[PDB]
Parts: sequence; structure tokens; C-alpha cells
Amino acid sequence: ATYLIGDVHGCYDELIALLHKVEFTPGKDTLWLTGDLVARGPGSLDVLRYVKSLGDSVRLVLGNHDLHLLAVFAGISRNKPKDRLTPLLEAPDADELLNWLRRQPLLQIDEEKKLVMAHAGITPQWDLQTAKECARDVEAVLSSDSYPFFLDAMYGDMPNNWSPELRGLGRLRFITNAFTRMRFCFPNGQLDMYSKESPEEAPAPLKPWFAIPGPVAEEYSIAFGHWASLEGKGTPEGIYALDTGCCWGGTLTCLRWEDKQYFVQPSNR
Ligand SMILES: [Mn+2]
Ligand SMILES: [Mn+2]
Repeated sequence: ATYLIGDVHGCYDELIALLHKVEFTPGKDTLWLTGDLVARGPGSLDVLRYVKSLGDSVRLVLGNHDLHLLAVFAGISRNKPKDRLTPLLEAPDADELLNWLRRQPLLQIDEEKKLVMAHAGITPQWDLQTAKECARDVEAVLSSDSYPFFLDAMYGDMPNNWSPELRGLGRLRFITNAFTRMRFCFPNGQLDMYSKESPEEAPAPLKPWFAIPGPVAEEYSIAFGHWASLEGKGTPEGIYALDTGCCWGGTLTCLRWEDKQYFVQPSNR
């Protein structure tokens, strides 16, 4: 079977309890994870150890807090006490875990299921070929010996409009924002980097990225996490918002793909 789980945010106990609920069995089943495995919850270290141990039985995409962790590890960004990353950063296997993490994809595609996953979703300004090329470009810098330079460059809110003509730092910053930070779009598809509210509370003319018809969503289902204030609600057919705020005291949500059946684990806090 195929299971898709939203943002774990270091909630190791809830993750394992949820996988036991569905009797997840590596080798018979595959787990997809929307990213943001780390930060805020208490068990980022255990989560990373476990997900890395699954090997081919897990398909991960990187989220904005996974990239922040990599920036802290590389000395690019300052550690925030609220993220609770110190046990992972001080672990004896921190190098092994984080060098594995930076090699994971930004985008997962399964053609037989017609299923696409990314942390924040797929901007409607991208077709599938463009999404694949952009993911490959950022994955290449992250898996290279020079990834701290990219992590430093990635921070920024502009440009917010895609063009095939974008080059250099602006192109990478847009790609990173589209995959890992996106929520709202202007009607023409441009990213808004400021509003984090629910769709009902957002100022006009902002619309969720998934409310704007895009070429990927016309042909593929899209699963994503990231947008906790959405609470997993309000999406069109074929759009699966899996982040139900476990680390925030909400719940951890698991979707089984074959029958679209949901399983929920209450937050322990
Ligand atoms: Mn996120
Ligand atoms: Mn998150």
C-alpha cells in the first residue's frame, strides 16, 4: 500500500503511532512524506534516523524547515531555541544524517498513480517539464560540495514571478520559494510571500495557489504539506493538503492512496 503523511515537525511518537495504526510494513508498503521532518516537535533526531533507515520504502520531499536546518548545520543561519534542533545538531551521527537529508528531492512524481508531491505544492506558472527541471537544478546545488553557498543565496522574497528567462540567484530563489514557501498567489499566478492565513481570512485579490488552474494540476493529483492554517480543508478535487498541524497541537494525518482513506493521530501535546 501507499501512505502519504504531512509535516512531521519532530513528532516522532505520533509518527510511529500512526504507522502502527496502518501496520506500515517496509517492502510491502511505501511512505511519502511532505517534508518539514524537523523542528518545533521534540524528536527531530529520532525522526531523521528513522526516515533515513527506510531507504527505498520512503519518498521524501524537502521543506522550508529542513532547508533551515541545513543552513544552521552549515553555519549559514542562526539556531532558534524554539526549533529544538540542538539534540540533532549535537548527535554523533549529525553529519551522516544531514548529508543524507540534503540529497533528498524537492519533487516526487509517480506516473502510474498520476501523483505529484512537493512541500508547498506546484505553482500554476509551471508545467510538469519545468517543475522537473527546476527541482533538478536546486537538488544539484544541494547535493554538491558547495551547498552552503546556495543555502546562503536562497533567502529572499523576490523575484515572485516565473519566467524561463530567469537566471542566477533570482532563478534559484524563486524555485526554492515555489517548492517550499508558497501559499497564496495573485490572479496572474505570482507568489505572495507574506500571508500565512487561511483562505477565508486572506485579503483580496489573493487566492490559494491551487485555486488557479495550472497545467500540472489539470493532469496530476498533487499532495503537499506546509500550509498548516489550511487545516487540510478547502481544496479542490485532486489536491491533497496533508499538513494538519501536529506540532501545533492539531493532528498528524496519513492518507492511503489506494482507497483514499484517512488515518489520524492526535497530537500528544
Ligand atoms: Mn513548511
Ligand atoms: Mn511545517
